[PDB]
Order: sequence, then C-alpha cells, then structure tokens
Amino acid sequence: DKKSRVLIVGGTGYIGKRIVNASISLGHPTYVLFRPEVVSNIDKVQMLLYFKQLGAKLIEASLDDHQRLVDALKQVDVVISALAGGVLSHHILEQLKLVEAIKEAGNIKRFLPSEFGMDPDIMEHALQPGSITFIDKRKVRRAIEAASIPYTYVSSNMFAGYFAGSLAQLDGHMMPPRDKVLIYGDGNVKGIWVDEDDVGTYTIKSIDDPQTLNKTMYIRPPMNILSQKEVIQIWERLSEQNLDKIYISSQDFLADMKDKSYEEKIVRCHLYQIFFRGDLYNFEIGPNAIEATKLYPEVKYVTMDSYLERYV
Amino acid sequence: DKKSRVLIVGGTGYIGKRIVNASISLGHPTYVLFRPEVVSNIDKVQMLLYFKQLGAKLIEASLDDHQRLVDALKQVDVVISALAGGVLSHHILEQLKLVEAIKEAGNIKRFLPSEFGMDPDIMEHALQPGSITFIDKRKVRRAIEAASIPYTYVSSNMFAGYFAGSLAQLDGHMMPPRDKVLIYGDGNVKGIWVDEDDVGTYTIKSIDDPQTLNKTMYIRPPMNILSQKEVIQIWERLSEQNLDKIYISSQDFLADMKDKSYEEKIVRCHLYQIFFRGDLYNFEIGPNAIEATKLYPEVKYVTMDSYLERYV
Repeated sequence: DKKSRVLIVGGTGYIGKRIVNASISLGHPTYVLFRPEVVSNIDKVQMLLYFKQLGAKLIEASLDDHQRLVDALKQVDVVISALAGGVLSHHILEQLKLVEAIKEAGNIKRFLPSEFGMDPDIMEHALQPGSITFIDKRKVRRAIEAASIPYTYVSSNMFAGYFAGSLAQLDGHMMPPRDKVLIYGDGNVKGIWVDEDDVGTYTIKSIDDPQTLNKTMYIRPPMNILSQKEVIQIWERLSEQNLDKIYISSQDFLADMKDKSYEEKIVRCHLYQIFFRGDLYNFEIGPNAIEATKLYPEVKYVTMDSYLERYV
Repeated sequence: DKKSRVLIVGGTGYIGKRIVNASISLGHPTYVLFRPEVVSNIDKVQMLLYFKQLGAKLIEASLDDHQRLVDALKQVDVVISALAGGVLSHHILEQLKLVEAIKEAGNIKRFLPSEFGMDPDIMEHALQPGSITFIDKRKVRRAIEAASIPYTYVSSNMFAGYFAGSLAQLDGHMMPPRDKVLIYGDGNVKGIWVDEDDVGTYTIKSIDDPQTLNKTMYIRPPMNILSQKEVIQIWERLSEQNLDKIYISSQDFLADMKDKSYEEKIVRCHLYQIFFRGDLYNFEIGPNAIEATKLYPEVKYVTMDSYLERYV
C-alpha cells in the first residue's frame, strides 16, 4: 500500500527481522543498516542477502560514524531501531548516537526506539538486576523527547515464541514441556502474548499515523490477554494432555534468584514483574498512549490457540 | 594506621587484595566482606582463606542484602571499597546500595570508595565512552556527601604493573615487549605510575588522620612522574636493550579506537587521555586537598626503576 522510507537498524535480530519483512510486505522501501559482524556471521549475512533479494537496500554503516549515519538518515523518513542483545545494556545505549544523528538531520518524521516489551516509564518499580533494561531504554526515551524527535513507543509485551513456547519455564527450553509445569503463584494474573509477525505488522502501520505521534503504542490484542495457567490450558486442550502442576511464590524465590547471578536473575524479575506484580495489564492506557489493535482493526492477530496449534 | 576496624568491600580484586595486606600490616582488625565469589572462584576463595589465615575475619554478604550489610558494618568503623571490573562498572553503582547502609547503620567514621585511579571530579571532559566510569563514580561521591557520610577519596593514578609492566601497550600482553612498541603521540606526556602495594599503604595510613577527612588524597610520587618514552627508556636503555619505536597520532587513532567493542573503547578513552590530554598531571592539585608522598614521609615508595627490574 504505502511509500515511506524506512531504515531498520538492529534488523538482523529476533524481532527486527519481523519488522523488516513487515516493511517490505506492507509497501515500504526498506533499507537495513547493518554493522560490521559479517565477520564469521554467515547467518546474519545470508539473511541480509535474503532481505536484499526481496528488495531491501543495505547500508554498510556503523553507529560510530556520525557523518555517514546522518548521510544515511537524510535518505529516509522513518527510522526504526530494533537494536538488542545480551544484558540489554551494551547495545540499547548505542541508540543515543542514533538520537544525536537524528537531531542533527531534520527530515525524520518518526523514530521508533528499541522497545518491544514491558514499557520502561510505566513505573518499573522493579526488582533488580533486570531493572537496568528499563533504566537504559528510558535514557534513550528521555533524550528523544529532549531533542523533540517524532516518536512512537511500541510497547508490545510477550512474544509468544518466547513465553508460550516455553509456557514460561525457568529452564529456557523453547518448547512446551511434557509432565510438569512450574506456575507462578496462582497463575491468574493476566499477561499478553503476541506473535512476532503481529508485532512487526503493527509497527509498520504506526509508522506514518498522526495518531501514534509522540504516543506509546500498546499491543493488547483482546483475545490474548491471558493468564499463565490459561496458556497452559490451550496446550492442554491441544496436545490433549493434562500436566502436573506445581506452583511457586514471592519471598525466598526472590532471594534464591538474587543469589543465582546476572542474566539469570535478570530473566527472573521480569518474569516476576510479568506473572506476580502483573506489569503487562495492571494499568490504564488513557491520554499519552494508544492500542495497536483498536487502531488497525483490519489487521489479523494470531491467538495463542492458533500459535500453539503448531508447537504440537 | 593502628587498630580501627576496617571492613573491606571488593577485597579480592587487583587493588583490593593489596589494601587487605596493608590493613592487616598496619594493625587494623580487618573485616573482609565478600559476595558469593564462592559460587565461582577457587583462587578468590583461597585468597580469602589466606586473609583469614594472616589475621582477617570473613563476612559473606551480598550487596543486595541490606540486613546482612547494616549489621556487618556495625562491627567496624571504616569501610573501604575497591570494587573492581571495568566492564564491572555496575560495581561502582553497587556502592549506592552499600552507602544506603553505611548511613542506615551510622557508626562509620571514614568511608573511602572505589577510586584508585583518575579523579572523576576533574570534571571529566573525558571521551565517550571511558567517561562512563567517571559518571558512575561522581554519582557516588555526591551520594556520600549529601548523605553527610564522612570520607577520603584516594586518587592514585596508574597501577604500575598494569602500566609500566605493559609500557602502556595495547595488544594486552602484560609484560614489556622485547621487540616492538607504540608510543602515544610523541610520548612526552606525563603520568604518575604508583606501585600497587604503596597504593595500599598510603591508602591505609589515610583512614585515621584528621587531614584526610572529607578530602581527595592524591598519590603523586616524585621519582615516578614519568612519561611513556621515559618508562620505555628504563625498560630498554637501562634494563633490556632497544625497542623499535612507532608513534600513534591523536586523530584516526581516536578512529582506531572508534570501531572497537564497548569495553575496549573505554580503555582506549582512558589511555588516550593520560598520554594524550595529559590528565594525570595537567592540573592544579589543592589547596585543601592533599598528597600521600608528602604527607607520609616514612614510606619509601617503589620507583619505576625498581618495579621494572622485576620484569627482566
């Protein structure tokens, strides 16, 4: 359908590839800035080549070369950053350089940061260490608005192939497990679960909208505002097997976690903000925000029934 | 010096160990705080039991636990943080949790934080990203100060084994080269290179002395304000023989620094700021502030002549 010029930086990553094919399939002339890490990464490269035999343009650029970054950005309207990796620190704060490069140029009509999760300044009163992610992304958010860039913060919640795959288990397997399932407390506390393609499709549809201007865009697809136990229940209904439930709680689980060291207590206490303090649905949308599914009613969201209807 | 009970945070890191020996040697009931480094390291645990053996008393407690910390601290009178890692600069902003316990238990008569290098208050103008060291440590200093916690900030410059022992090279090899060497700029700019065990002494003679209360002690040894070409002469032109030399420029050598990884850009920004901008010695020290060597006559510091004849 539309002609806007998007630059995706971060686009060899996990949600980035979803954003990238969304651009191309919803009519955007897409450009993908990539780093140097063509160095031994055949995987990253063949995907770029894959992106390129679809019609994308590839920009060799690094983030440190400020003058090429501005050159590059002058060629496009929107810039989407899907820049993320490990500790969610070393690579989220690189985007500051990209804000500095956007301030300097003037032709960007919209900048969408490396969000795609919980929403950093919705309190995130959060248990440490993994409180850093929301700290980092705020520095980036507060610097965008300072320099009065046009933004849309795409707070999109849980990717289904990360939490409904695993069924949210502490072991990191990306498959729903036979026999047991650990539940967090009650497992009644509501969560939101979204197909990685519905997140890309909804961010390329925010892109040029007057309505998503300086507003936070929540994807809260009505059908997928589900508790932990109810996603376990779609598996049960699907695999045709009833698992053996255990359930677990706050206190020495949080000091356990606070002694199992970083990256392990970052994923825990995030998973503990999702299914205990309930930071996915425990709040208002109201005035400086919107919902992705209300706005684009025509878009097609996948339910956790249809998403799990392939994990088996 | 003499019988104040020191608690030592970061007591198994590079300079940390050094302050523990000194603590013990100078007659203080040494109390070594340690996280679960149990979890990980054999050599850290054997190091601790060495302290234990030598005279010290061990307190295992995280920085995440306020109960253990406040109470562990009520035993002592002086805390001394030497919280290491450069990648572990999260460990500077770890001392934020600790200060909120150093005040919450009162009692402490002199807290001196994880300093031991360049003075960050020398309103660092420091290059991005290495300034993002001085930021974290300027956050603590202000926290000690508003919180009306007493202090002594030890600024001690370059640890000799890490700078004289390297001849401040950049390939990483922690011994002085036999063949090739990179000289920064022209290599005439000044550094103060101190020995790690006098860092420890001069630190410990500073904790109960009415001149260091709430000031910055610098350690500027006279026989050790030298430049890189000058500690390189000492290496060859006295102790080895002769290095084929090469001069790197301020310019596209700041670009050399430009394409590397976040923790490499930092060391470079710190090098490329002692040897180039001159920051160890391009300033006016004083007039309420003090100097270790001058203040503590009795200690016969170790020269860069004596230190590198250990490398021969």
